[PDB]
Amino acid sequence: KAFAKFPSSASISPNPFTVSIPDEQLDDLKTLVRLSKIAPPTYESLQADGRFGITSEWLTTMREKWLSEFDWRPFEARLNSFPQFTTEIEGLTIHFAALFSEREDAVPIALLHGWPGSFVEFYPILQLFREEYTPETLPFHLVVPSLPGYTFSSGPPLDKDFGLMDNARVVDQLMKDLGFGSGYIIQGGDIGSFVGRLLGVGFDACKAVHLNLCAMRAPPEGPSIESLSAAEKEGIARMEKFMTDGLAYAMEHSTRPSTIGHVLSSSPIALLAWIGEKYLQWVDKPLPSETILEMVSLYWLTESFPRAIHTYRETTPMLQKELYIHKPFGFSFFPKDLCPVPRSWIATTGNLVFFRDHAEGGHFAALERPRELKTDLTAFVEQVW
Amino acid sequence: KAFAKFPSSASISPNPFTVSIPDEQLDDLKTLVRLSKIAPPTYESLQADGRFGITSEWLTTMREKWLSEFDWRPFEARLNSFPQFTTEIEGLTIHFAALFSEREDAVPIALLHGWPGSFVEFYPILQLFREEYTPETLPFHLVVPSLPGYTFSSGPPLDKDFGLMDNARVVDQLMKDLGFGSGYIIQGGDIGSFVGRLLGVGFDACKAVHLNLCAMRAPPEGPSIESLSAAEKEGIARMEKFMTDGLAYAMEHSTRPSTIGHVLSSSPIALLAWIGEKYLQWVDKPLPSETILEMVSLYWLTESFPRAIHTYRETTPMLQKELYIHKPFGFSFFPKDLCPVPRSWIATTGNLVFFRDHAEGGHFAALERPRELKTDLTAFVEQVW
Repeated sequence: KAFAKFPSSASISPNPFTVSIPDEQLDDLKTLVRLSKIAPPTYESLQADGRFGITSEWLTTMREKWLSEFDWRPFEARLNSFPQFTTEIEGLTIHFAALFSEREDAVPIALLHGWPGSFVEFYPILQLFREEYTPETLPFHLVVPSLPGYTFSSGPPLDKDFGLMDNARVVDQLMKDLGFGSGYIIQGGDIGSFVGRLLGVGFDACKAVHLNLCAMRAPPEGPSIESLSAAEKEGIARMEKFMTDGLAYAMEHSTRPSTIGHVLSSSPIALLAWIGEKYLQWVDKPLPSETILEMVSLYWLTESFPRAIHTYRETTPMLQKELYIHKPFGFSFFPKDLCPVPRSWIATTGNLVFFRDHAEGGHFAALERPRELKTDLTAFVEQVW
Repeated sequence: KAFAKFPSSASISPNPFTVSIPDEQLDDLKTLVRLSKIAPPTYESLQADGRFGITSEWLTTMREKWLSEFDWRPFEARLNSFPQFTTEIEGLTIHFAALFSEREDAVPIALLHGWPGSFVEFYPILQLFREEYTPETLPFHLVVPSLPGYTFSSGPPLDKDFGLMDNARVVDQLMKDLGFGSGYIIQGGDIGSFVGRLLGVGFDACKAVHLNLCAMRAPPEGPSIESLSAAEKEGIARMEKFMTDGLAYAMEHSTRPSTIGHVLSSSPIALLAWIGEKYLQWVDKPLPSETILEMVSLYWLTESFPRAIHTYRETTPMLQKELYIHKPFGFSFFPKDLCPVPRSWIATTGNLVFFRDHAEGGHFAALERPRELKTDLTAFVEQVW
């Protein structure tokens, strides 16, 4: 119950949430993993560098671990180690984890995840704050919502389209319900960075934004590639490779969400192969295999995939004009992220007053480099709030 | 045994082939279809027009038919109704169906399938020839090979890359082995049209080529879009939509063949959803549901998918120069095919001496309009041989 008390200005009632997956669901997951088949070996699946996707060796090993080493209960207990709640917004059940401070002057911050992530991606950071502060000394209110369509949050709606602006509207309303209408800051990566930009652009309660992803093309009337250094050019090269050789998954999410939704819902191995590839290719240092199995099992048990990809038709079909962030804007650069563009480019998309360049780390910053992201966010808030 | 005798000039021995899937394999297929799960309904899967891919209604209905109405034996008997053989080429087992004439002057023709097709796509055409001729009067030798990686043909190799040129080399060698080194003609659609073009371009034994697909962009120094009619422009519009909204599947096949190969090998429902979408969207008039189930079951039982997509990295990463077809070139235009470009454009890619424009029909011409494709091919051969 420590860090679980709602701010005095919150207008909603606390509805504590606990993850409790029935044994039957875990048994059926195991059964389906066991019955699932693996593709026959091919030239492509035998390439150790995995330039064609996951290897047969990796998938075979993971399937075996999922059946003999994997245990959901310990992970579930970990999920339940932090305060969690649910509240209804526009008919949707919105789940969120949080660490609330008892300090009246604490700065409200919403940490937004992306795909194939979830609220759990921020647990390592919440853990650091919990180890370093007490409810009476915590400088911030940390809210980690599950975006519509992800894990324990329901939706999106079945009778109407839902996009990035709708996601932004839900996040802003949640913060207002928790009593942060006078102001809050947003931290976002992946899809959360798209939502975060929209919040910084059109929602007044959002006072500042810190992102670790700025997907963009060469600026209009700004710095050209020829004005960039060797290191910055290597980054642009990596971005071009991602946009040409690494975006197929996104194009399928965007153009045929119904088909891929059904494909990945049919077998847990299908889901593991598709999402696992990203947990393997988007990081700097390899993640523990059990971490990947936990994340995939979480998506499977909550039927997240088919509901979460609705935003791809908008992120994967301006930044200097209509979507320019006029409010204090901060950025944390990790070299192995998907689109490592230079500071000069990011600076054209908003009032960039804070920039931190890191030597290591990939796409899942909160998971890979929690100390660095936490440290960066703290410095940003202290500077602009 | 009618139409099964090899030409007198064949250098290889006939190895009759028969399809015989063990009951156990059929039982496991049924079991996996039953245990497979379907995605929860979403806004996207409830769209009747299916602009986002297959609908929940369709997949649910097909799964039910697969379990209660589908019977493999009758289809298998149909597969075995025509002469089939296997032969080894470069270490690969190459399967092929055929109707051999007893006439010494019969024109050798190889009919090449594509993805998600197979040799069976040409059975309706072989059926028409068998009903209209006897071995003594058949004017052509009709060879329908299974390209490397498809159904009963093995490969591609596990220790080296394999591409379109390799496929062309195998087809040319097969025809030579059957004794057609003095000359043969090729008919091709989909991937078969890419292989067919390469055969017309660099293999001397190939005397002429007839295609029903000519994937291309606006010609270099040739006819512009402004020089096209209203009908032709509508065709170009359909091609642009396919290239922008309908190519995601190909981009995944091209960039991450290992991942998607494993994804679709995990469950028969995953395979049905992915391939079924194409059998639904690429045709003019809807195909019988049982036909789709038969084709998908064939791919499943032969583990075709992961092995067949190797060519996408080359078809989905010139036509006026290096790949220009100097030999007699013919084309059959079906309005609902994937890339319906105008005759003026196709004419820039080869010595086009034959063109047939049809009012109806889609991508699977051999399946959809067998009478038309057969007659077009016959007219072409008579004109250029």
